[PDB]
Amino acid sequence: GAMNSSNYAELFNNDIKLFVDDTNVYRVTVHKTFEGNVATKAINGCIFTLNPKTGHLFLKIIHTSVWAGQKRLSQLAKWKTAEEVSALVRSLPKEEQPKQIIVTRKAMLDPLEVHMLDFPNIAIRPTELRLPFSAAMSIDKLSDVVMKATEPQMVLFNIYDDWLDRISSYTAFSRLTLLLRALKTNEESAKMILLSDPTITIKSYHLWPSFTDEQWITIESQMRDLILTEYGRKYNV
Amino acid sequence: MNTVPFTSAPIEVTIGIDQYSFNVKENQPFHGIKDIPIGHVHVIHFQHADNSSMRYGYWFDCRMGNFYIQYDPKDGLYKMMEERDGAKFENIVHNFKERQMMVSYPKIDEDDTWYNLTEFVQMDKIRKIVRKDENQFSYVDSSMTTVQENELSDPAHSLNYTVINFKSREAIRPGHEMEDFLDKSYYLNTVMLQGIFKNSSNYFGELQFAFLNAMFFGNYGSSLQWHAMIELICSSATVPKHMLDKLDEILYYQIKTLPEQYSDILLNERVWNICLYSSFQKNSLHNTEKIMENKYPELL
Ligand SMILES: COCCCNc1cc(Cl)ncn1
Ligand SMILES: COCCCNc1cc(Cl)ncn1
Repeated sequence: GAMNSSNYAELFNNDIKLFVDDTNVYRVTVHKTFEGNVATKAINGCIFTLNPKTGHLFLKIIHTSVWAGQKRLSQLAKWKTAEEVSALVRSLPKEEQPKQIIVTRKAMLDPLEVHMLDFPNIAIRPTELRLPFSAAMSIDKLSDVVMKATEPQMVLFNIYDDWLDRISSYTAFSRLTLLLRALKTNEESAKMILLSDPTITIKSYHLWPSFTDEQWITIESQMRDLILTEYGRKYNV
Repeated sequence: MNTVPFTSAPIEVTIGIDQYSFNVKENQPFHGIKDIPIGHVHVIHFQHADNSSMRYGYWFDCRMGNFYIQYDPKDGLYKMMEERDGAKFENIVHNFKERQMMVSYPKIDEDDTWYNLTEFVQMDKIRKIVRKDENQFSYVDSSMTTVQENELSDPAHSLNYTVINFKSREAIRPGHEMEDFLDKSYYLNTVMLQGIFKNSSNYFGELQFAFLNAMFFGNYGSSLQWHAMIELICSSATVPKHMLDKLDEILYYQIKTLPEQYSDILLNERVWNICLYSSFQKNSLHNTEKIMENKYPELL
């Protein structure tokens, strides 16, 4: 059924599973028209499909052309997401296909279930966790590939960089969700924390800086503070 | 006008004949029901005084044989039987009516209620849904499950209704996933109407049969079937105009006949609000919407 704090370690067992987040699939800027009405302009988006055990991120870039001439785009976006996830699963060897797909928003359940009727053995599950994957477009290299795309495209990343050489996938996921929660709560501050020091760089084949173990502890503490901070600035506590 | 005679009434029982019902006391001088209209299917149903558990009954058509009711003290129920000896059936029945121990089917001459509830029901089709081929009448009770309930346990004692499942490969064409799920016209018109039922008459017959089993026996799987068949039409953008007009009439008479005190358990709030207020056909069921809003405004 639903995924929550009580069955949290299930994410890191050896049953292949994927999270799917559709928040950034249909993205718009809202603007005034010459006549003083309001219109939207779509911008490129992405499906965020993540194996939490390995860090493999299947980033399907959603080019604005997929919306041309379509109606009810917020509804279509959920079905397009389900279509692309279904296509991804069908593209994988049987032994790489997921046994469960966990959607971050309940509105994705029926679209994905319908697209996956061919796969009765793949469980389609919601979650009660409030995961901060909407902030993926605050990762500069992911945002860059999305905004530069001129056509539909899938790009594979490891969102954990090389962390799994040194830490477990439980700890890597905890770090990732802390980083993304901070970027969602105060993007500028979070990014200043991450890049304030110019002697720690991001390797060409990585998303995050090459922090030592001790530096990650400091970074992690600064993100907790930021989140607690903003929570005061927000509620005046 | 036909007759369903009784051997006797050894146990106290509430007897239903179509939408009518009456009480018979233990060992009361009762020889059955007379003046049953020819031309309609009928249902004779039972609820024992000592165990209101298990409503049960028999669908029958008097044109298809001579039927009588006999209490079985071993199996503990009133059983429908066929008298093949027509002469002997005729011979036994005459004595009871000179003696006046039968209740008369009490049809008001203004009253088309039963016709309106059974317009599309066929006794030979009911035998296809309720499989017991050696009898011309069909037994149904409160506990019988449907084939779809047995997929989600005795097969011989099941209600074989047409399986309807909106998240099924039958309902959804590859490459039209969003289209077919949000507009069920393909599933209604091609899969179900053209493919399984053959015509809307057959579709209405099962829908009417499902409602009556829900109402008369509290049969939960039948209620599920009735609502699924409504929802499949209301969730289709493309429905023949004559089907929508007939569905409105069908549902109007069902809602009209429903006991006021059973509406809570026999009507699915989600389906009716969706059908009347959100669906493609939200503006197409004028008679049903009016009776629903005036009789069960709570549900909505
Ligand atoms: C055991 O009954 C002996 C006759 C069976 N045939 C019947 C019974 C009745 Cl009620 N009415 C007509 N035919
Ligand atoms: C599995 O059912 C498919 C046939 C249903 N057609 C019917 C059912 C009834 Cl009661 N009356 C008329 N037609």
